[PDB]
Amino acid sequence: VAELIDDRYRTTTGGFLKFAGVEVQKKGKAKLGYEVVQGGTLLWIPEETHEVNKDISLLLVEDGQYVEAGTEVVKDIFCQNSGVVEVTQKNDILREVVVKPGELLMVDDPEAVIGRDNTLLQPGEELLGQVATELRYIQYVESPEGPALLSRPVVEFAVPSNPDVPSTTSVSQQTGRSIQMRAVQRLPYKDSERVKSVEGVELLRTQLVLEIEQEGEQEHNASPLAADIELIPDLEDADVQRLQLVILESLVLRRDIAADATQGSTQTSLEVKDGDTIVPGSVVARTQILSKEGGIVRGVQKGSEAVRRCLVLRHSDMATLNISAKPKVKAGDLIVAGTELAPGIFAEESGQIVGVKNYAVTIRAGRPYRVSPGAVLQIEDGDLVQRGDNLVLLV
Amino acid sequence: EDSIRLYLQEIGRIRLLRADEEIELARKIADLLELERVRERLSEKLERDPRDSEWAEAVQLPLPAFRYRLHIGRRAKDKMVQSNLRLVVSIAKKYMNRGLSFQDLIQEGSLGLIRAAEKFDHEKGYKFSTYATWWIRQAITRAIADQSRTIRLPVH
Repeated sequence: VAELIDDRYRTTTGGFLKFAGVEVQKKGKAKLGYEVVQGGTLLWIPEETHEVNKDISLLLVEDGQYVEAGTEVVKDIFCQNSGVVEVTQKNDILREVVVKPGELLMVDDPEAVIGRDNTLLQPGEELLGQVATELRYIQYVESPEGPALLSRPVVEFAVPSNPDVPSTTSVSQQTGRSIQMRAVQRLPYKDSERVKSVEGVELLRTQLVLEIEQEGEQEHNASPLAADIELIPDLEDADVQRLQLVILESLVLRRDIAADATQGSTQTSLEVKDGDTIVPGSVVARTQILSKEGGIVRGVQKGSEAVRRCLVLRHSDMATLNISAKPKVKAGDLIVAGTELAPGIFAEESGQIVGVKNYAVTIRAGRPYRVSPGAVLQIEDGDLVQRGDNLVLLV
Repeated sequence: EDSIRLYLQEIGRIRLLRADEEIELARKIADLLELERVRERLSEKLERDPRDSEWAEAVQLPLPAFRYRLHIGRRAKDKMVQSNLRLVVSIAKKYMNRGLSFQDLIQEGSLGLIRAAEKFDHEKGYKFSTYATWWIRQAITRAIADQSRTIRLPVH
């Protein structure tokens, strides 16, 4: 979400963090992902750091005797050193050399603090008589060739959690959909780490992660998907961005104007009101439809229209005519032109007469396509065919 | 049958190293290198080549340990030229389109690689990445210019 600055609890140029007492776990993320619990408590030995494979070939820059805290060039390399510096032959060559931030120091009769050293020592605790200033990391191992303590200045750091959030209301629809704040602070590592020479500025970040909790669906479905979004509202009197954590289901419909003869046409409404739990429980759309004529609509499957087949009739769609024969004839019969049909008389139709009744027939078209024994058919009764749709084939 | 890849796979299956790792080398390589030019000195003075035994070096050595020393000394280079492999292809490939032929290049480099691979001095510290690649380039250019044209013209 959001990234916080702070130059505080940031370190100077690398260093060890021989801190005392914040709490945050290994947590998966004793790494990045921090719920930085509790800290007044984070003290550092920001150091210089210069770690390089090459031989043992070049500079006896050194510890036991420190060398220039100041700007030498070691093994054909520098530092804006702050201190007393250590080699790492471990390799018949070496790999690494660390200026040690800080004053060198000065001793001898080594038992004294070599006896009394392993701790990072304290202001006003003296040396051996020689008072101090910060919780002085003294050298846990008094400097070699005899003569020096070590005192890389140490600065200790705090946090409890979250500085104030300004006139803000993290919010969603929030009827379980839990879109809401959380200041994710941050700190890269621990006591037992010595860092490398620039800054580990981050040891408290506040990124922000703004979670979306609950597992309900009607409102808040997409647990790993129901994702934030951000516009620029509250940009008037309080133009200062709020910052929406808004998440979504912003669906669609089609045309709403795609009116057609056969195609059930299209008329239509919303339900909206901008700014409601999607206006609660919300029946959205419409699509009202034409018919290629106004007449009896049979061949229907009570329910929706997953099929595209429904009558709409008339005395011709369900054909009808005059019988010059009597108030005569019977129900429903699938005429082929000229059978015994104005009885005595004969005429055109193919399909359902439904009756013949002032001589008012009701004599539909429905075409025999007399088939053969043997088809590899297509379709059905009542399946109001669609124009040209490829009905039964016979192999 | 990619050929380029058919070799590219495999080189993959030899794995890259680091200065320190390539330092044990350097010494060994030199340890073998110079040793031979004994072998040549003794050559040139006499019989044209020591090229007998422990006297195939004028030097003193328990003979079996000689051949051994030789092995490790040069094995370093072999376990180095190949150890690199990639990067040279990143170079040669630039001339795979320039001319010659991806494979054709590769070799050439290789040649170089060698030469560098040994003319090379871990005392100046900075990695071969700022020196091996030199020799390569060289090698190469001297190939699409040395041929790839079927009428050799003054490369100058």
